[PDB]
Amino acid sequence: VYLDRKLLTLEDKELGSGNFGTVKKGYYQMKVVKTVAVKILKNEANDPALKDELLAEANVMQQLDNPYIVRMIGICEAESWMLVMEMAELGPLNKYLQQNRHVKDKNIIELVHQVSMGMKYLEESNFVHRDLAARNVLLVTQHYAKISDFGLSKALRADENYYKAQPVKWYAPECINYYKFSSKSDVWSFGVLMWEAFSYGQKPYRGMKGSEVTAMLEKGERMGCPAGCPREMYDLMNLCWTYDVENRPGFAAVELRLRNYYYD
Ligand SMILES: NC(=O)c1cnc(N[C@@H]2CCCC[C@@H]2N)nc1Nc1cccc(-n2nccn2)c1
Repeated sequence: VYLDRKLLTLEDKELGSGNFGTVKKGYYQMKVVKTVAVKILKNEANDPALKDELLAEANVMQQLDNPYIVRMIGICEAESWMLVMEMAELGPLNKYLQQNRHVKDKNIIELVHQVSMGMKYLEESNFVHRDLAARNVLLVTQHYAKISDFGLSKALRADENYYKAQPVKWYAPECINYYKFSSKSDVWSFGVLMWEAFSYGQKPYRGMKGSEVTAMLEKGERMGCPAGCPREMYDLMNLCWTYDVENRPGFAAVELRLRNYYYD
């Protein structure tokens, strides 16, 4: 659970930042060092929401064990609170495609299929991600994607099929209208993730407010087919963007459709 700060090296130059604080690269001496990515809570982890958001992520990651989900090494309590994870060496999918416009359609299918296998496992484990987007898919290699950023993720109780709540562009209508998050709402987000990936990390619904996205979706309109996107992958996006939750496919159906297409 708890790691020795003296066994952790952090590089000065951040990989990036969020509201939570910074992401730093380093290594942890567990033998052989392990390259790590570290979320460091800003301001000595003063904010109890941040600490819960780290713990939440930490607690979710701890419970999850799957090749397409980022693994946690532990928590280090030093200059700040640090969530220490296995390093996804090539970084977030949206950034990598933005800077590598040459990646082939076939390579993108392989990666989004890997995401669908991680999500299928999440759905089987009755977890809802609630932040599934290209920025929260991390590349280990050019051909190995993992899902990360479980800060908003919820372990569903056995007596429930959705989380009722107290990134709208990635949210299904029932999330916006009824505050209901299910594996089916994650399928909708996976639709937007696919559009992002075939759009080489472009933002969805460019220049639109959330309320305008809601209005467009209510009129039955959908984002157009990305340049070079195979028709079968745009068909699957549109299937993920099924308005009616009951008729939207789950990740079992999504993973099977991506598997069959990819391996043929
Ligand atoms: N390797 C991990 O285990 C890891 C887990 N989670 C995250 N989460 C971050 C939060 C901030 C947005 C981006 C992402 N969703 N990043 C990770 N690594 C990583 C590796 C290279 C670059 C970056 N990077 N580039 C810009 C910012 N961060 C991150």
